[PDB]
Amino acid sequence: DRGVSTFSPEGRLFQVEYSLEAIKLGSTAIGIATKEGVVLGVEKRATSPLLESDSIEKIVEIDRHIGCAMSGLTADARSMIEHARTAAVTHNLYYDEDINVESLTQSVCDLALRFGELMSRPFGVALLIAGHDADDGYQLFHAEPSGTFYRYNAKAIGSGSEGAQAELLNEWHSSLTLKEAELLVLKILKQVMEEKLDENNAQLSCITKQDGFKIYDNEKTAELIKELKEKEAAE
Amino acid sequence: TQQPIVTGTSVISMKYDNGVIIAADNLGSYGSLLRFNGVERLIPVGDNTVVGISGDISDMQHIERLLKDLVTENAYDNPLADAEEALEPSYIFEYLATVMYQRRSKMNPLWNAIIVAGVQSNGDQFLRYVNLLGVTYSSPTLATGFGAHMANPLLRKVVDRESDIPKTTVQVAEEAIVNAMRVLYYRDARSSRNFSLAIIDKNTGLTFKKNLQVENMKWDFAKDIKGYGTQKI
Amino acid sequence: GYDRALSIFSPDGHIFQVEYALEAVKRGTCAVGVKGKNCVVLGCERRSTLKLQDTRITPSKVSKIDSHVVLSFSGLNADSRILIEKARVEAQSHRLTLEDPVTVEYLTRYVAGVQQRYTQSGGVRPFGVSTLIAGFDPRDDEPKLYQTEPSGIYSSWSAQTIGRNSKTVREFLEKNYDRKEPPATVEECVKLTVRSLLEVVQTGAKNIEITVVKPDSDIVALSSEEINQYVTQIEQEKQE
Amino acid sequence: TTTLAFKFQHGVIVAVDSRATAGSYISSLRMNKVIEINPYLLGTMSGCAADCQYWERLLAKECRLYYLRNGERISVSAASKLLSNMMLQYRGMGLSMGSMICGWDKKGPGLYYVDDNGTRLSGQMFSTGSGNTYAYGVLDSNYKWDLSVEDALYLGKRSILAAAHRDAYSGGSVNLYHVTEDGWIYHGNHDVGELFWKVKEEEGSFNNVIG
Amino acid sequence: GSRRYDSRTTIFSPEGRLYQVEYALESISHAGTAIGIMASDGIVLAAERKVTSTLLEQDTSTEKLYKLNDKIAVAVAGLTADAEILINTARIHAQNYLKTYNEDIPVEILVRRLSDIKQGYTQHGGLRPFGVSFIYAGYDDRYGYQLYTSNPSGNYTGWKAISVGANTSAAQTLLQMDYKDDMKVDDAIELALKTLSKTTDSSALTYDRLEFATIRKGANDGEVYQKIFKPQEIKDILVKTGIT
Amino acid sequence: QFNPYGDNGGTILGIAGEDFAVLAGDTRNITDYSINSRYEPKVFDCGDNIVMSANGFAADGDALVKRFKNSVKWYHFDHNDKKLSINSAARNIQHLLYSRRFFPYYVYNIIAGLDEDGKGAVYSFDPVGSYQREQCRAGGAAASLIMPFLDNQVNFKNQYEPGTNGKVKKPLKYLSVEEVIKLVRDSFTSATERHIQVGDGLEILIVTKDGVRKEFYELKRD
Amino acid sequence: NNYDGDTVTFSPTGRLFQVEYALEAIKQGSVTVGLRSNTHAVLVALKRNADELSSYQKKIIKCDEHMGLSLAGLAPDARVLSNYLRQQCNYSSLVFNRKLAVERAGHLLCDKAQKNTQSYGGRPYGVGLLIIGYDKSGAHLLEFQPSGNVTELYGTAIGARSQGAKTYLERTLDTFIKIDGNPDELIKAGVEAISQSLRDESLTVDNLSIAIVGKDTPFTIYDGEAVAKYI
Amino acid sequence: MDIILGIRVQDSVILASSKAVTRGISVLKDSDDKTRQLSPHTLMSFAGEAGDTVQFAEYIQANIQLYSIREDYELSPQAVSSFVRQELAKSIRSRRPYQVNVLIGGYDKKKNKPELYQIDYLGTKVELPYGAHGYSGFYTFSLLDHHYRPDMTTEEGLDLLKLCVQELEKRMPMDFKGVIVKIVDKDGIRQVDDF
Ligand SMILES: *[C@@](C)(CO)[C@](*)(O)[C@H](Cc1ccccc1)NC(=O)[C@H](Cc1ccc(OC)cc1)NC(=O)[C@H](C)NC(=O)C1=CC2=CCC=CC2=C1C
Ligand SMILES: [Mg+2]
Repeated sequence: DRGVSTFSPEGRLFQVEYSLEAIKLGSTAIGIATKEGVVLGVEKRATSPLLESDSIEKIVEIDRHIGCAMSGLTADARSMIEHARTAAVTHNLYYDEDINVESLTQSVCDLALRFGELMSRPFGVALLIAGHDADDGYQLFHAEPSGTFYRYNAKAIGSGSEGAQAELLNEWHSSLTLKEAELLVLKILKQVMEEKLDENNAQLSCITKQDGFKIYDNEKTAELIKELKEKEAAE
Repeated sequence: TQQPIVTGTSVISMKYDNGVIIAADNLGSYGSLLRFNGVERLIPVGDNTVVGISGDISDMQHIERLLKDLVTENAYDNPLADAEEALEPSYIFEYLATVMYQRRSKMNPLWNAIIVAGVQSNGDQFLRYVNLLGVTYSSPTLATGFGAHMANPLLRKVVDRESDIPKTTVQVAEEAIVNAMRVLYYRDARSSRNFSLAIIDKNTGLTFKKNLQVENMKWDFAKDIKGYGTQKI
Repeated sequence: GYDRALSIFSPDGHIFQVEYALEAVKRGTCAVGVKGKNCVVLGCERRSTLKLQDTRITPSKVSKIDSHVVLSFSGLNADSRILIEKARVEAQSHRLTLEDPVTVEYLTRYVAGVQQRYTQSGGVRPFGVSTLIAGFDPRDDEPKLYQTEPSGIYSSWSAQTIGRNSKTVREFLEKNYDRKEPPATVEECVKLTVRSLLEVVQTGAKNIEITVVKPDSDIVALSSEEINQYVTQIEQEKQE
Repeated sequence: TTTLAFKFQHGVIVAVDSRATAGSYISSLRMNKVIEINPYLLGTMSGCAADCQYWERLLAKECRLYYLRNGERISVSAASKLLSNMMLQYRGMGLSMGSMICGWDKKGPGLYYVDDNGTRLSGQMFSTGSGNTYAYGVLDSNYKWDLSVEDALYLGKRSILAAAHRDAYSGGSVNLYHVTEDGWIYHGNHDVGELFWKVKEEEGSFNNVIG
Repeated sequence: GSRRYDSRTTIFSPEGRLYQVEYALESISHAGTAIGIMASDGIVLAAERKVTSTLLEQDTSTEKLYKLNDKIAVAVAGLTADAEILINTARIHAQNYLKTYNEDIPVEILVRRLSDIKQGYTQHGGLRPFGVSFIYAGYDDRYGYQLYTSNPSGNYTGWKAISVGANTSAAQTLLQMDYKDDMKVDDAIELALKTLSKTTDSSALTYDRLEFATIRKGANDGEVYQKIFKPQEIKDILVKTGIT
Repeated sequence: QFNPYGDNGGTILGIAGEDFAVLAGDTRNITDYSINSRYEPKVFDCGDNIVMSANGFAADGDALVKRFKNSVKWYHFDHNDKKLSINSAARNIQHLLYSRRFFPYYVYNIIAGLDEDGKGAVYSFDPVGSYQREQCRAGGAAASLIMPFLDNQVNFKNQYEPGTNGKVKKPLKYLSVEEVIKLVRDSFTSATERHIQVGDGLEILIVTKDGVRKEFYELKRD
Repeated sequence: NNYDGDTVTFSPTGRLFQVEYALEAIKQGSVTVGLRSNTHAVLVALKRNADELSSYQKKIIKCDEHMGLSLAGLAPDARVLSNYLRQQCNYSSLVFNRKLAVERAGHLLCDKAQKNTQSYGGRPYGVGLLIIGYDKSGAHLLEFQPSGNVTELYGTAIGARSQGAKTYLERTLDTFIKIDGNPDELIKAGVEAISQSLRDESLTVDNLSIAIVGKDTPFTIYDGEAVAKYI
Repeated sequence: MDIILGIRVQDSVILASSKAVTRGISVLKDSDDKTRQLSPHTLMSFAGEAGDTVQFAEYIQANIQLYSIREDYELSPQAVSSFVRQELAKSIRSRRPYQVNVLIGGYDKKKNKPELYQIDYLGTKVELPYGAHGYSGFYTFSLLDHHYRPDMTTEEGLDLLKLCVQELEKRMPMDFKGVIVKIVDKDGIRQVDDF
């Protein structure tokens, strides 16, 4: 056939490029970074009404100061999360401190290119890693299966990404509040989702310095959806 | 873990104003038997370093080969091997010190005590000790085995501290080393009359003296000594 | 060792070997899982192409992983034994290191992790098996029902079916199963499970297996006659 | 050392001394022999200080990972067992550790004794170290389930004092802890020199000593 | 490199089948028919040797029926060489169980072990599967008399009566017709031979073209005897049942 | 039989001030009754405003310092030039020591610097990695000579206020850098008098927010 | 064509296509410039962003106090290679108490990249590196290609549109080599060199990345408002 | 640990095991249960070096429970005792052997018979009507030799066991803090809460 670590004539790794196509098929995940915190939101996308939607866990805690959202082949993410959690806690063991968000992200990305003929293929999932540390403050990273990671003020991944990213281009500014960011994620999720957005098929979360990483209740999100509807009807 | 078989005794050394001196006798002992009388225990590395070794001779010969190989390896893909990127005394020492400590950590030591004497690029004097345990130290004077007990006291009368080094000439330093070697011949039962001496100067370079002998020895007073107390005849 | 990467991405972003493993599941006999208010029922199809079978000794479709958790499947039979064995070992290993039995969610997560590992490991092919894992957590009266699949994704279900003609029985369950009021009793839960299989099975004789799991390690398999009574009552109400 | 811990109606008391010795030389006057694994978990230290610190700080890593994986606090029973299994890997290698894993979980308050041999014991009351015999004397005669938080804190404090006095390898100060269902609560560092004289006068005990 | 020449023996087809398993089954369909029939008082194993010669030494020959232990035997259909590899492994597993628990291995446990080995060759290793299908005839004190079959897929099932190898479709129909639950060994012997006599590709069924075995409680009091039939004994049972 | 360990003597001393910290040690290196060197540095500036000294078996001490210095280097590489705090360094050293739980670094280790609030800090280790933050600590050959003196003259132990007769303690007033250096010099001068492995010289490293400063003082050479 | 499936296959004209394809990844990468005098050595790198919300990917990596590099191509491969250099620089210090020569560092990178071009299963590195440093023989600049070829130069540039900066340096050769004891003027020449490779976009405050090493100057990186001086 | 006794009567097996656990010179616990249920009708008591005892017992327990689930069937006491013996015989030539002595009491539901097996740390197995480990047999076997009948009731077996414990309490130098008694019969395993 052909090697798994083969370069294309354009200078790209075939397998890495193909894994990016799998991520485009995944459910939407959005992250917005502000000076009051970072918000993470996802589309749950249940395949059937009999599937209990609260069991869909696409937002995940890595540490008290680091959260993570996923998009693509979500089964691949479990070992990445396991490594991330281990790295975060192991550093706390060795250095008696919280680990930097960038350093955590870098540790996750070091797994990415460990494939060949190590694992047999790259990961088929992208991660939005959001967190806070004392040195660089509130941060949002986009971790790909290429091993590359970019920091973002705001970022969308998944099937509705380029449409959402264009929207985030216009809406984001450096003075956004946390409440404003929450509504903004809900707004853009509602825009790119197939089914009608509600508290059961979408999920919010945030990371603040005070309270740390929190996944929002369905009752809490429902109120933010109702607040969104009214403010859009206001003009 | 082993025991030393064929052994070499004291190696002594000191700093002076423009460089360093090092010396060691030419004997290879087999316990109390003075088996081998033509053993060179000072080994030059380039024209700026001399490594003096005491202890097990088979391990000495091993180290001698590591050094010979080190020079070979440094020349590889190195246009400045006889100039800027030549081996320094500090490089050679740290290498040996690394090996000695690793070997003791595997419980299979090189049963030696080594003194690396040389002059650096910037003209600074280098003199440092290392042994089978990987223990390292530096001082204006350094000596191994018996030399530590007998030679250091004599050499420290010349250079007692760092500020005495510029005041010490090469003639004075050599004189002190040669006297120390005579004292060791009087008092060390595993020493020999024949020895080698090396001077590494920042101006005149490396001078390697072989086939030296202890001379001007005092024995005449022995004729008057009779018995062990009460005997007169 | 044999290191060849068998599960790989294709230009369109698909892992064909994982998708072809789902086709093996589609070929497998139908399995269904329904959870009531205080129980979970696991139904399983037995294809009647094989008669002269010895039903005493033939491997049953539902397998106990521990005293409080069961596992049924659809797909390659030989593959399912490997997952079941690994699951059973992990169940005893968890009891041994943590002093509590596994939660149904944990056991599912482990089995799904095994399936995932076989999609990005060299020299191996994915498991041609999807599973339904059901039971009750220790000292808990809330029913648990989970599904896994070759890719390694897993999720919880109020009711779910897998295997051949699972599209049809899922259609039935989606219109018949009310979340606000689930099957209150064991009878209602079994009746709904048999009804759902009768949409696909053919004859209601030895083709339907039912296994009821209640809280506190109360697991029993219904017999032919007991199931046959459900089959009789359903069709007599249907003649109207 | 002397350490103790006991369950009672209002949770569990944990009291330790603070002395560290290197032979007959008192190397440390004030050493922390309690580890704060999590808000609801404590660990005592007796034996080799290095072994106690390393392995219990490593247990806290494993307990934290448990919370991340399961979204739920580890039980005292499970925590104690992880630690005993660590000791079992270095079976006969020369580790010296004697600890009590104290906490509150879903079964209520929990207390487990764990040592370098791999021994893991559940119980209401334990005491470890060179002065454990002196502490057990006070504990056994005065312990009740019906103790008040104030009286229980004193009992553990007084029990360490008894040992600090008689045992030459116990002393320095007393560190107190009280574990509730809202977590552990530190009840201060108490110098034995000052505490001894105070208790002597107020209680009337230690009559044989002059002051 | 070496990838160029790799057949990839452990992959799915687009339809979700294992290529090599399916082709191995095709191989087995050309092998001599083997039949197993379970009765209330014993089990019968009958099998047809493939186009033999007059110069073949039959009395010292064994290609179909093999002994795993005193309680369990197997009939083979496929590559004999492949079967012997597996048979020797099974014999060892039985002895390991006996050494460990001091009890004879239950039939199903032995069957599952062999079937798990076959399964392994279909999922990992990159090697071709074993081109063998077994009929297991055995007894233990839990389930009594038992018949099982396993194939290259590693899947196994229990049976009252079953055939493997050539013409199983025809053979299974004939067995399904004449088999009854209250049947006895002597009757099952007759059924097995009659079925082979009708499904055989040969002109006539003779003693030299057959291997035969029974597992009976027809052993003095509560115990089980294995009988591998000799050439002369197969010749006698053929006359008794009225085939020759 | 081969003995992989040795004793190079020496003695070290760390004292934590209110906004500073000192780590002192003699410069004498010995084996048995011989002097190897009268000036062999033992206290090192390890970077990030941290000073360190591993006293006991010099070969193991030099290796540990070398490895920690290396650990600081890789901490910068791996974590975007972040400053290694004194508490983080301490925990890192614990793990370096425990790597050899079954073939220990035969050294008593002390480090000194400033905590993240700018206050003075001293951390003390045993050979197998037990550590703890302290205000005052002497280590090595003459540790038992010096510590009691520091209990008395730094923490005012057994000292009470005149007139009250044991009722009121001496209040714990803070010490200046000039006052600390006096106590350090007297500690080593006293140790030199009664311990044969202590002498020749005294090198003190002082740590403040401004950086790391050195001071050297002669000791008796007998 | 038929001979580009793996790195273990020569074409009929003696070419290694997988290596050539890895070389192509460098050309797609953002431009970076290297140049030196007798006292100092400078790296200048144009950083690239994903979009306006994203950060600008870092291009320069520190290897030791006296050595570092800039990258162009697959960033993860640069991390692997720079990590290797860090270890080799570090092995030289710990064992020999010797700062690793820049020339020897190049020889080590060459040999590491080569092994990936001759063996089955692996792949070539997909990144180009510009290594600067100051050792016992003064200032140095190296160019690394993942074919294995390492070249010591006075100045150079790699990445997209790198030919413009390379021509400029070829003209300015006699001028910038003489810039001794003046770090700011040497950086100016580097900033003016990389400017010859720009189209549409210009050098902004979070776009530009500069690094320097010299006689009494440790390897330091300048980003953010620290490079506003040179815009 | 110290004392573990066992007696097989007409229709059951009775195991008695001491409650004490000692570290150094102090008795840490006086209510320790030195036993594990391997299966519903099989019980194993144990005594030996600290730590090893429980690990080994729990390791055996896990293996038998795994077998039970896999086959949906309870192994005979004889089969279990043979498995345990093999693990110990395997262990004795290991780098670091497990220093554990056991008694296995079980009721064979097939044969409808109680069975008692005694196995020491070397892997020395013997089926007995009554057994013990360590020094316990030195004091008790004389009484059992005298009073034991195979047709004894469970109540008679407990009375004879009380007599054995009374003799141990009189002539043993060590205080073992009484015993926990458990009965194994057709109906399963139960503990005698008053003894
Ligand atoms: C009580 C004081 C009994 O002596 C009590 O057990 C304390 C407990 C404790 C717990 C947590 C922190 C501090 C103290 N035990 C000690 O202080 C302990 C007693 C002990 C000493 C030595 C060993 O063997 C190593 C076991 C127990 N003391 C120490 O751990 C002291 C700090 N260790 C050493 O002095 C020591 C010297 C030494 C030389 C070479 C290798 C290791 C060495 C150690 C640990
Ligand atoms: Mg002195």
